[PDB]
Formats: sequence, C-alpha cells, structure tokens
Amino acid sequence: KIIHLTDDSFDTDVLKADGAILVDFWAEWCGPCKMIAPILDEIADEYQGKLTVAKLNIDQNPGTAPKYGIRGIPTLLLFKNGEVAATKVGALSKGQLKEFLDANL
Amino acid sequence: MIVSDIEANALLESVTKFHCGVIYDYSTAEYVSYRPSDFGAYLDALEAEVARGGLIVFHNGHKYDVPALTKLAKLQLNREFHLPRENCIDTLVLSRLIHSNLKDTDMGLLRSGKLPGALEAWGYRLGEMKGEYKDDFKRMLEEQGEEYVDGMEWWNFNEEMMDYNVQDVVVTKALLEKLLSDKHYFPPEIDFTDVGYTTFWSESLEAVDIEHRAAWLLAKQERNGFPFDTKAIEELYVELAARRSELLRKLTETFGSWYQPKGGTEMFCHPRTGKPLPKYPRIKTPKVGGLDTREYVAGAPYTPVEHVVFNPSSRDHIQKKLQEAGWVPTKYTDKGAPVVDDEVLEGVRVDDPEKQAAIDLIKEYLMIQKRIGQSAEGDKAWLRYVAEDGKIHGSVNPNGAVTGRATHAFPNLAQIPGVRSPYGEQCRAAFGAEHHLDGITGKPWVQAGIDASGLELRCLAHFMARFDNGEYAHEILNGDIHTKNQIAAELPTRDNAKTFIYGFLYGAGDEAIGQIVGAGKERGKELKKKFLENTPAIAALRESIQQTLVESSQWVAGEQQVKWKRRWIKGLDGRKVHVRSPHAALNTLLQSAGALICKLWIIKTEEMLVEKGLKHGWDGDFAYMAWVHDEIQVGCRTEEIAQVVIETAQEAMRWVGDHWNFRCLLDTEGKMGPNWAICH
DNA sequence: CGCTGGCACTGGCCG
DNA sequence: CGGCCAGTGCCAG
Ligand SMILES: Nc1ncnc2c1ncn2[C@H]1CC[C@@H](COP(=O)(O)OP(=O)(O)OP(=O)(O)O)O1
Ligand SMILES: [Mg+2]
Ligand SMILES: [Mg+2]
Ligand SMILES: [Mg+2]
Repeated sequence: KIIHLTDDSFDTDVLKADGAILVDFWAEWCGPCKMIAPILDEIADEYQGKLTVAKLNIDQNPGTAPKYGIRGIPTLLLFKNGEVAATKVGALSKGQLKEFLDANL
Repeated sequence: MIVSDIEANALLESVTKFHCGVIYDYSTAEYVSYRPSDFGAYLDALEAEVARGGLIVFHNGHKYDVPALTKLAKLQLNREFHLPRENCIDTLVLSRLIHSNLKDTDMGLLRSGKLPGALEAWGYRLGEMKGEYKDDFKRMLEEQGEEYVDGMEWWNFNEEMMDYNVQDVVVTKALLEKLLSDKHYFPPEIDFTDVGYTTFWSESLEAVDIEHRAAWLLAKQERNGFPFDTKAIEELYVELAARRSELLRKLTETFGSWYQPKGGTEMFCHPRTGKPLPKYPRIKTPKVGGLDTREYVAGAPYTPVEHVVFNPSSRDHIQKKLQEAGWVPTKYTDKGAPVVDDEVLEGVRVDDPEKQAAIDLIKEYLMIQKRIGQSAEGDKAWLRYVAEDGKIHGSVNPNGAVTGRATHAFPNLAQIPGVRSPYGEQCRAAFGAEHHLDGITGKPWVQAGIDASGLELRCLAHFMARFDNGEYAHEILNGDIHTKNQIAAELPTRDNAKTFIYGFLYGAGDEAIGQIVGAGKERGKELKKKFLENTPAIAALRESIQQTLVESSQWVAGEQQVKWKRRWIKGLDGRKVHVRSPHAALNTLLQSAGALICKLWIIKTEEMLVEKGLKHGWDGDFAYMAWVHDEIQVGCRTEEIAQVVIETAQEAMRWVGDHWNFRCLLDTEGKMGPNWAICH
C-alpha cells in the first residue's frame, strides 16, 4: 500500500497528485527511521481511504530532500495539492501519528 | 670578546628606530646598558672592539642585529656603519652546528609544540623572549585598564624591554660557554673567550668558519630577494581558478551530494532490550512538542544530519564514491583508511564510463589546487610574500638538515615546480633577473644559473675509490652519467634516471625501485642486481659504515633498538653528522658530503667575484638570488658579467675539490638567460 | 625500509 | 568558527 518514490517520479506522484500524501524521508542507516517504518505500514492499511503514504530514500534520490531543507530524519512531510501542509520529525509512536493525521485531514 | 644584543621597533624589512642595547665585556666582566639616546655610543663600543681585532657575539646577529645596525645607523645618525664579517660570532649558527641533531623554533617563527624531539634549553629561552615579553605587556597592560593593540610592545622603549635585553645577554653568554665547552669543535687548551678574531677562526674546527661565512652570505641573499613577476602570477591564478571552477562543475554533476549524521547527542538504544547500539548514528530526543505547528514531539527520537557536496580535495569523498562505483581498495593505511593517491588513482577501474573518465578530472583537479595553493591561496603563497620591491625574500636556515644541508621556508623557494611539469614554465619564468630594472639605466638584469654536475654520484665515487682505486670516478668523467644510466636501465627521461639511482643507492626496496622504473617488484630487482653487480665496491663501503657505527640490533615490534659503537660520522670539515638509522647511514655520508661541498662552493664563488673587483648588490654588478642545494641563481647587471660569474663558478668548484683532496674531479654547468625557466 | 626538507587541505576536538 | 593536531600526500634536491 506504500508508494516508493524516486527523484524523477516525485513531481507527478506527489506535487501533482490529488488529495493528501504523507512523505517519509528516510535512510537505511538511521535507528529512528527503522523504528517508525513498522508504524507507517499500518498507517497505510488504515488510512487507505483518505491518505497516501509514500517513502523516499534520501541516498538513492539525493535531489529531492535538499529542496525541502531536510535537517533530520525520519522527516514526515504532509503534502496537499502540491504544497507542504504539515511536517513533523522523529519516530512518532503509532498512537501519536494517528493524531497528527486526524488533526490535519 | 664581548657579547651583545639589541632591541628595535620592527623586523629588518622596516626597522626604523633603535630602542636599547646591552654589552657584556669579558675583559671587564661587566654589563653595560644603552638607552635610545645612547645609540651613537653603543655603536662606538662595537667599533672599539673591532679596532682591537676583537670579537662580537650575537645570537642571530648575522640575519638581524648586524644588518639592522647598519640600516639604523644611516637613518638615525647619517653614519656609515659596517661590522666586518670576520669579527662576528653568532650563537644561533654555532648552536645549529653543534646540536644539529635537534630542531629549533627559528627564533620563535615556529611553535615548539609541533617540533619533534627535545630542544636545547638556553636557545629555547632566547627564541621565546619576544612572546614572553609580549605576554608580560598585555598583562602589565590589562592590569591598567588599557587595551592591547597590534604589537604595541615594540613601538616605544621601556624598562621592561631593557630588562629582557639584559636577560638575553646573560643567557646568550651562558649559551656561548656551553657551546665552547664542546671539545670536538673547540680544543680545551685554548680559552676562546680570550683570543683575537684570527685565532678564533684558525684554532677552532674548520666547520665553525664555514658555517659563519655561509650564514653571512645567505643573509645577504635573503636581503637581495628574488625578482618576481607579480602580474604574470596573478594572471596565472585567473587561468587556474577558471580551470578549477569548470572541473568542479563537471565533477559535481557526476558525483552528487548526500546526507551525513551530525550533532547526535545521545547513544541510540534498542526499544525492546535497552541494549546500547554504538555503531548507529547518535540521536536526539525532543524536550517538548506535540494545532502545534512546531515540528517536534517528545519521546520521538530522530537523527540529525547535514547536506554535503562532493569535494574533489577530500580523499574521503573520493574513496567513498569510487567504491560505490565498484572499486575495492587493496592498499590501506596504518589507521585502516584506504590509500588514495595518483599512483592508485591511475590504476582504479570501474564500469560507468563517465565515472572512469571523472577520475582524470579528479587527478587534474588535485594538481591544479597544488598550483593555486603554492602560488596564491595557501598560507605561504608567493603572492602573499611578494615585497614592495617586487622581490620575494625567502628565509634560509643554512644548517637545518641533519646532513649539513640548508633548509628553506616562508616560502620554500626550493620547491618551485620544475619546467618539465604542469605549469612549471610559467611558475619558473616568474622568478628572474629580467624582472628587475637597473636602478640607474632602468634596463633589465640578466640571470646566471650554475648547477653542480652529477654531484652525489661523484661523492659516491670519491668514497669508494679506496675500494676500486678510482674506477667509478674514471667512468663518471665519460659523458653524462645520468644519461648513460638512463639508456642502461632502459629508462625514459633523464630526470627519471636520476630518481632511480638515488633511490637505488640509498636502500630503496625492490618494489619502490620497480615503481619508479614503473613495472613490478621483478623489474625493480633485476635493476638493483644489474647496477649493484656492475659495482661491488658499493657493497664494501656499506659494510665499513656498519662495522664502524653498529655493534648489533634487534627488531622488537614495530620500531628498532640498536646498540651503536658511535652514533655519528665525521663530515668533510670535521663536524659530527648524526646517524639516525643504520639503513640510512650511507645517505647521511653522501648527502652530507655534497652539502658541505656546495656550501664551500658558493662561499668561494662570491669571494672570487669580489676579488675580481665586482660589487655584490642590486646597486652593483651581481646579486645572489637563490641557492637550491647544489644550484645557484645569480642576477647580473650585464651579459658580460653573467659570463664572468659562470666562468668563475667553475673555477671555485675545482678549487673546492682540491681543497678537500677529492678523489673525483668536480664540475659545473652554467646557463645565461632572463629567468629561472631558461636557466635550469 | 630512500632520505633531507616544507607545506596544503581535510576532518575531529574545543573555547 | 578559528586555533591545535593527526593523518596524508605532493613539490624539490
Ligand atoms: N630522489 C632523490 N633522493 C635522494 N637524493 C636525491 C634525489 N634527487 C636528487 N638527490 C640528491 C643528489 C645530489 C643533490 C642534487 O641533485 P641534482 O638534482 O642537482 O642532480 P645531480 O647533481 O645528481 O645531477 P645534475 O648534473 O643532473 O644536476 O640531491
Ligand atoms: Mg635579541
Ligand atoms: Mg646538479
Ligand atoms: Mg639542482
């Protein structure tokens, strides 16, 4: 249920998609990123109706993150109509994310 | 004999005022101070000592005190003052000869902490005078509410300055006596603090005389400076900076940027067991946060990172991109980091063609920064050292190497790129007599470059003549030896034929040899045999050295423990030449011999010119611009004079060879032209 | 075991 | 962010 982005697919898969898109900028070497991955898998099944969870691996796609000021990871950018609507950084708990989402959708 | 020291308002280049001076007369055993108003009297005292055929001792007076007094004498009193070289003694020159196994701060110009080994105590205290006086100033100062500025401790005289001056003389005296107590350089029968100048030079070891003359002449060279074409180098900088910008553009398109961990302030811990995981990037836990527009929560840890652009100058980055491209290092370093140099870079192979080609851009990029660094951006760059007279006055330590060789710095005019290398002609042409216009006529001067032919091989010949009855010496004088060695080793260029032998003759490993001449360890072995076999006397000479220095040694771990019979060798002039390692013993012998030969040579050369009536100086007929081990570059007022210098250089060399009874004829090769590019 | 040297640039550490 | 310093690698003879 999760989208896997690339530098070239980013524009049309995110900035030109309809509705909300939850982007996760992560990396294989980060402990916090490894912790949050599990959560995101479930957040995908559940919000299958009003949300799209998409991930971008900053090592394999070095061009996108810079344009956003990535300073820490995992970074969760919430896009709506090709525009960053919200954003939070760190390994949120399954119980904290759902809130962040609910309170923004 | 008197010991003296002076305090002035600035370095030689711009000194303009005499502050104070102190003199200790061994004859009266008393100390005498001289304040600003006593400048004429201080100078008289010195000339009085000269009128008696006496000696004046300074610590580093050959480069500063003596020439500073001449300048200050003309500016402040309209007096002509010129201490004769034969009346001056320099404890720094002496200290450097008798403790040549030790480093020194070059009178505070270097920081003692970055120097290896120990330092002679008295000399240390002397080289730290200024800084210690400065620290006292800022202190005495701030304890007054004032503010410290630039280097105001030198603008005016003061009793604190007077005391240090006195202290320097008392320490210089102590330093003198400890040096005079070394029976190897000064025979114990004579009390050297109580004899005329002629006795001091004639009864002491010949090295004491050679070091003071060389020092006196090289201080003159430093004062002459080297005519430098600033405009040519500024325009060279522009070319290179442009070429640098383009290679970066290309490379940064090929190798993109990436993120790295930075600012992690907490050990990462497994959520289930609590087990610490050091290998993971450090994290950071927010505290606070949880609409709340802020972008943080509370117990939600993250990993702080930074964006980093590919930097061709960083060996780390290079090593990281090429491995990702498919490279697997085979050569690593002590610390386990892979080796990234031109040698391995030239042999790295990858699939992506663009990446493979990028490698050349990387090698060209590094070489260009090497040029920009030396000529423009580095701390000791040429463009930063060019004086107002259009000349660069590089510093020279006449006896800075263990072997007796000199050392050069600020900047090192002895490491300028050769004409047969990337951008060498431009660098080389920028230094030259043509860039000096005559004070009267305004016409350019001319250069005379003289270099000693096959120097160290002739030194080898000399030392092995007692084993081969003069054979090697005979073959040497049968055409260029380096060219006869080139074809023999089936080598490409003559410079490379030189690198070979000198690597061969001083114990370079088979691999090292093969690399230079650049096949495998098999090549660098057949070549070691071919030449070592074509001359077995080199084997005899090596054994003697060993049997003369070493008694036996171990190999306990990564180091070396040796039992010596004597850890030094006697130089061509009788001084002690410290032998750091048994394997380098031969090198010490030949390099030391060559050095001492070139030192007497330049000394005898200038002495013969001044004898032919020529005047040394830009206001004369010729001027020493540089001395690079076995090469000298001299500026001449007319083509006619450059012809004489050259001719004369050859006469002096043959003289030196006779002086020390060398078993191999010595020769020189001179070139006349407008700059260093054409004169080497 | 090349050896003598100077020196530049990167990257970790700290006031 | 500039000073201290180790680790590296190049320039000359
Ligand atoms: N790679 C080296 N290793 C050790 N010593 C060297 C090396 N290259 C040169 N030397 C020594 C040899 C004597 C001194 C000056 O050498 P220089 O470069 O003038 O060559 P050379 O004097 O042997 O012959 P030439 O007549 O070609 O100048 O430095
Ligand atoms: Mg002094
Ligand atoms: Mg030579
Ligand atoms: Mg030379």
